[PDB]
Amino acid sequence: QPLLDAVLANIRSPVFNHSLYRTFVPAMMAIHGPPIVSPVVCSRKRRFEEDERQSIPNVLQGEVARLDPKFLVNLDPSHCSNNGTVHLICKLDDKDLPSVPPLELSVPADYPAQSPMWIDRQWQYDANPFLQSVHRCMTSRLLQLPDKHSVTALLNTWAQSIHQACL
Amino acid sequence: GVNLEAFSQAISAIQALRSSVSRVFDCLKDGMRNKETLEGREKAFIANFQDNLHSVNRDLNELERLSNLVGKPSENHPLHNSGLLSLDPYSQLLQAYKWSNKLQYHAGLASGLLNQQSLKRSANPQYVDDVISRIDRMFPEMSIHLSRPNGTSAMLLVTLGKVLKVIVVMRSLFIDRTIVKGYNTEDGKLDIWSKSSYQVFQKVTDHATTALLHYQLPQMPDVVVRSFMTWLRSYIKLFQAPCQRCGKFLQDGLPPTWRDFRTLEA
Amino acid sequence: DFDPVQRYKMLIPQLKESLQTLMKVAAQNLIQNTNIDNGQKSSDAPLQRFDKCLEEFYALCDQLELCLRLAHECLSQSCDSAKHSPTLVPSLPYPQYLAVIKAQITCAKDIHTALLDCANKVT
Amino acid sequence: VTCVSQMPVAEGKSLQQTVELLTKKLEMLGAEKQGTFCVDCETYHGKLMYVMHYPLSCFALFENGPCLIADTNFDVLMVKLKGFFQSAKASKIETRGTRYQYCDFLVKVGTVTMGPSARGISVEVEYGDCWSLLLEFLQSFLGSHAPGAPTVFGNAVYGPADTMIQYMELFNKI
Repeated sequence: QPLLDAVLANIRSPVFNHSLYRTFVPAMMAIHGPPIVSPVVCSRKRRFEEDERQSIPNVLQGEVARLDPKFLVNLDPSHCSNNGTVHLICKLDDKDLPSVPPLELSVPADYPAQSPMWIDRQWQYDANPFLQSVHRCMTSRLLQLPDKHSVTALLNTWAQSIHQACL
Repeated sequence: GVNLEAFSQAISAIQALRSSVSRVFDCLKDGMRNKETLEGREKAFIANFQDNLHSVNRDLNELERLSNLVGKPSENHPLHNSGLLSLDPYSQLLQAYKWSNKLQYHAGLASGLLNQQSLKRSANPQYVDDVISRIDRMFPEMSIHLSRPNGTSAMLLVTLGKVLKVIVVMRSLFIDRTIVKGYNTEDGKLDIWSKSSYQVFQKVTDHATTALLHYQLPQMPDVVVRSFMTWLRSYIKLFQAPCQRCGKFLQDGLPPTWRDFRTLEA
Repeated sequence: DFDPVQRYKMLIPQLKESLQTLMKVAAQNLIQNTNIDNGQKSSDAPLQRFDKCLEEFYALCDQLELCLRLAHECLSQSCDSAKHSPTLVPSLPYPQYLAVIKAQITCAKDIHTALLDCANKVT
Repeated sequence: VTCVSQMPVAEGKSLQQTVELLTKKLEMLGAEKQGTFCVDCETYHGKLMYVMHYPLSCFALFENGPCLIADTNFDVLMVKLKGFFQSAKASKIETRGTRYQYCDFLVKVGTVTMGPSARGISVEVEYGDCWSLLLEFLQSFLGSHAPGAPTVFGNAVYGPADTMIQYMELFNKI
């Protein structure tokens, strides 16, 4: 109901801001009498330096941390400074039969995409009969993942397919 | 006599009104600090004004409470303050009252907190049963009576509002072996093992057995029986069923969490 | 010589009216100061102080808070002692009441002193 | 409890067709068969009769009825009470049907007593006043139903004769 102050403060468009001070500060300083209402001292040069200048996209680092001791990823001759940021060599060292490591070059780690690279498909999979069956079912299974994720999801799918087509 | 809560709420509302006026007139003492696109201070101004209006409305609503201040000038408190001037040389009585209230509340909270005690394990009287039964029967709408027909076994019987009486047997402590039966009973001249029902009180008997096996405390069986009785008292309505509909099945009841809902949903 | 509830009911609407007049005088003083400091002379009329209003509003708020605090303390100290003794004043004699109160205070003080001494002797 | 009976006048296919449809819906609900509990209540004069299953023909004529006479007690009493009541001209008929028991429940279909009548549904409850569960189960059975009118403002304590009073009211209503 007492919209008078509201409409006046809204009408007060001009740039000069000293009327509110001279109009209110006397009354408040008379009633409230703090010589230092905020006696804490504040003199701050906030930012000195904040950069490691050696970090790859941190989101990928989280996944490489969450990886199981069975998996292990690395880096090849890397076109992966900051944008691609990955084309790894993940050897699925586990209890069952081993295989050939894929590249899995992923996009920016924000991940509005997935990894799959499929580089060494040409000679590695056609050469062996078992490796040929490994690729077969694994492609069909990867054509099912809705928006797969780079390290954990794709690596686990690869291991599961490798140890499932093994039969 | 719940006027204390209303008075505390009114005190808080007045303090909030004062603080809101102070905040409004302290923020109005400062213009737009740094906008660089559009003065967003009008939003904070409108918010503070709406907060003042909210506090005024809260005070007006609390005005509806606090019906009347009764007489009884402090309820027999004046004995030496308003009494003889010799008697009040008096603050000892008020100090004792406040200290007793604080001690009671603090001990209650401490017990409720330390209920989860770190006791590793326990290693290194047919007279109080009637008293405990009477103390439990002192509750309203819980008319019970024990018979003890065979030996020291307390073959008591309960009935709250309906004809759904429960012949809950006992063993002079940690009462067990309960059987619920509705709308007629006691055949011959004693209790029975009938357990007959309409496929509904069978679930009630199962729940009661689960409860009897659930409230097994290491000591203090009186508190155990009191908790058992206040747990059983929740079966006086049978008109609620959260997480489902009212008639998901024939029956609906399992309140171990003091909220009965449809069975087969826990 | 009215009841605290009556004082509260008679103070609340005066409080609302004081708040309204406070907002009005604040708006008038602010618009006058702006017209006298930003634009042309238009408000050539004596305005109020806006301080003699806010001081009175704060006084009314504080007095209402004090009345409600007194009522709360009265009801609290009357409730806890009502559940500790029967009513007997012009069902019990006054000397017996005084002796019972003295014994109660003595027993509570003894319990507190024993507990404090034991807690101090524990360490 | 004591759930009153209604008189849903179904049409379109047939009365027997509607009865069969209701029975099919009840069977789809998951209710087994529990014998044919044909209820029978014949009016007389303002006397009445009752054969609701139970070897006790308890004619609740008026004043809430005694509902205690045996299956042959009230019958022999009325047979011996010749000349006292001379209003036997207006006869009265009775329905029949099946009786299912889903779980702590019962359903009874009231067919054509003398031939003109609707399919009178009737149900019961487990303990007893406690209409939330009754309505929640009735709504899942059909649509427009549940007139009500129980012995309200009584506390009786789950009056068993209330079913007989509802049956008499329904028979007088049609």
